[PDB]
Amino acid sequence: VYAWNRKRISNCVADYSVLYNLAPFFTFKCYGVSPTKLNDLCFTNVYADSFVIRGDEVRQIAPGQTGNIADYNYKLPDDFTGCVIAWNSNKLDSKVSGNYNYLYRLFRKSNLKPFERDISTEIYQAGNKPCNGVAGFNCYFPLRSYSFRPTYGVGHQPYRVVVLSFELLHAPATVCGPKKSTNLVKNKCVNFNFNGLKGTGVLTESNKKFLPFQQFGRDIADTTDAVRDPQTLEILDITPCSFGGVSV
Amino acid sequence: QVQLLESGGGLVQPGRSLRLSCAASGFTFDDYAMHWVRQAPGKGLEWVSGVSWNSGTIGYADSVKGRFTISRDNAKNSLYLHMRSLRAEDTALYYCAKAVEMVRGLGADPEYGMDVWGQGTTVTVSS
Amino acid sequence: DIVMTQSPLSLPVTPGEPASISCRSSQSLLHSNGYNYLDWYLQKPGQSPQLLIYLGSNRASGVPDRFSGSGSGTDFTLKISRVEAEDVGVYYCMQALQTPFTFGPGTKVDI
Amino acid sequence: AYTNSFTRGVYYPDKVFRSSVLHSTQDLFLPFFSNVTWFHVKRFDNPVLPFNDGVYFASIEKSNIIRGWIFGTTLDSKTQSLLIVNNATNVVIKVCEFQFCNDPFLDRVYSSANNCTFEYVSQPFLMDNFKNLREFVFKNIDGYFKIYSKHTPIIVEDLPQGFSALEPLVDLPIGINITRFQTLLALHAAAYYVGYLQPRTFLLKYNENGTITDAVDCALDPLSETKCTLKSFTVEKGIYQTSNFRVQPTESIVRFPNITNLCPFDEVFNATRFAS
Ligand SMILES: *[C@@H]1O[C@H](CO)[C@@H](O)[C@H](O)[C@H]1NC(C)=O
Ligand SMILES: *[C@@H]1O[C@H](CO)[C@@H](O)[C@H](O)[C@H]1NC(C)=O
Repeated sequence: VYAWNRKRISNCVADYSVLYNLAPFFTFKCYGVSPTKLNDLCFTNVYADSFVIRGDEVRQIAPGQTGNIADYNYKLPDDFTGCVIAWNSNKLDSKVSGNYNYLYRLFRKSNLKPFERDISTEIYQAGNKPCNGVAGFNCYFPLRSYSFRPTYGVGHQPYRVVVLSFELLHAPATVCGPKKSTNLVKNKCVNFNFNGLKGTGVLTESNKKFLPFQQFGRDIADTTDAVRDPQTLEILDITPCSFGGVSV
Repeated sequence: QVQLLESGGGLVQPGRSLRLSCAASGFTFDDYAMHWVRQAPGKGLEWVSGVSWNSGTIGYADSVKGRFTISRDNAKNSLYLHMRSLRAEDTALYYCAKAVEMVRGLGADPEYGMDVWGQGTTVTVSS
Repeated sequence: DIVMTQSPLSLPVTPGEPASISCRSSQSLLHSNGYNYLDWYLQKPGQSPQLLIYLGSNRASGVPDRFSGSGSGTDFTLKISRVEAEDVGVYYCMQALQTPFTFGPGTKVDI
Repeated sequence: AYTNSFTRGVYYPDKVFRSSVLHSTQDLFLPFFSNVTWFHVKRFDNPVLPFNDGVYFASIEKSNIIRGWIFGTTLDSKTQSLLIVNNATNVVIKVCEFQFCNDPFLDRVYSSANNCTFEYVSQPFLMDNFKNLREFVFKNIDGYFKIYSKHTPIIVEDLPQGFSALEPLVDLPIGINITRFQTLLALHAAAYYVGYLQPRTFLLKYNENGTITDAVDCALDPLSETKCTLKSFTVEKGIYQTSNFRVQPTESIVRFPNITNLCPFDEVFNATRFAS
């Protein structure tokens, strides 16, 4: 948690549906946005911070909290617009004799600034004698090791945390979703959408040849007349069903 | 070309600290699990510590457990090894090696294959 | 906490013949995938060591086709199809399964 | 050297297809019969050039001599810089704070690549008895760095007399500031041309197949403006009204009274007392 890892995400389509369908990820406390609703949204960058904490400490991973974790290890800002996912890691994180592979910063002269990382190990001088780099009276090493054990109590059993931040920059959004997009019919008017365009028409087959990059079609009178089918690249037509006034 | 440069050597008395640093240059530093391997003077090699692709340590040697502390930084492409309770029996060369299999390229994640080795430092302890 | 041994402890080889070295373990390294995790490394004297074989028998990159690796269970062997003047030094076998990792005492090959 | 680029640098403004119609687009183009600078290398012709709004970077060569481009604003790794390199049978578009070398060459010679926020690999852009011409409109908008391209087998300097519409080869969402550029070259002659694009109206003639077969620089000469206004490539005998003569202002004069006394806003806003 003191040396929390940060994976930056870019240029992909995230099937949030994938983790949103797994009970192991029980703690899905998210602030600033709804998960169902953001699967139809796009951000420039996404950041994935992960680390392992004890069982009841999951609460500190939330905006405006205090404690060893939030003050010295992983602080979220007051104005946080992402999610926190946490699940028990009694799978392999714990060992019979204990895994000396986890540390939590215990002392630090100052609370973190949000999303700040501190991996520097310099004795915490609490007295007024310099410590010179050896632990002793009023001279404390910064980190300590969690005694993860299989029989440990739930509040002290293992726990992984994944923290999703979403940012919006003037840069084009490199992150989106698949949005369950496959359907095609012919010779019947349908509220058809092809990657963003709308309309209704009897979409048939065209003898007309696009160029490989060209997407839409037009006439002398700024009317859409052909849409290349994105999945099976073919030239369609567009014609709304018959209209015209009736006359008695 | 791939370069692994380490620094931090020098005579230090017993009962102090040191901070060895290994810097990598020439590859995507976040798809390779680093390792720190000692080399006693005129003896065989001996694994010391390691770190996976996600900054998650993979345990230390049985006789060294308790003092050494590894840390990584993908932003600066830097791996560091804080050393505590230095004793006379800790004098040796120290190489920082890199794994071979890039992660998710094929069961589990890879950790074997120390292929590229920098020229180690010459840490020593005496009074 | 796995202890490995090598044999022979030290053998003299002459340029133009094959040689065979055996590494033995305590617990068979057959993983669930079916792969042995033992690795063979050559530490040339006066120079940093270099990789020879990874994943039991999959030949490493950039080394010539004169080396062969075989074995399974708790016994593995490395055979130099043809030995030459540039194959002298120390050889080690290192586990890649139950952490911490371990390195054999080392075989000393000379002329 | 200065060459007259007669009618070249026309690209498809948008991904919309049209057939047998005329269309008056208004986008950044290379004006017809514009004077473009000309560099030919064993002369020293790898300078640093400005990126005003875009470039019609062409290249005339015998065999695969031009192989890359540098982009950026300060080009010293302090800010995000861009790179486009064509490998032997691959293309590499990376945007890294690379410390660049004075004279790059080929057998990495910049010798430094820092943190990279964007990578891209694809089939080579610069594919291969006749001198090749390879046009590229390196135009960037609102972050989207766009590239267009064509290949032309020129029969053995000066740009050819012919019309060919560049196609959009790729579009890229980098999103950085760009002010300068310079070509990349392999040490071990050939020439490359660079124009400049400024906003200009064009009339685009789409053919039956949808390939742009002709164009008219709208603000080039009177006849061009009549063809624009009529929206046709031919005009009949007659008198047509096109535009409006307007004399332009010369300088900007300003006249305010020369009383300058600091104003008592302290008693207004920062007063100690505010009445009922
Ligand atoms: C367009 O392509 C078709 C393909 O059959 C070809 O016949 C035609 O000649 C091309 N364009 C024209 C009208 O020249
Ligand atoms: C502007 O300057 C002239 C000096 O020639 C002075 O006579 C006049 O009073 C000035 N006007 C004001 C409003 O101060």
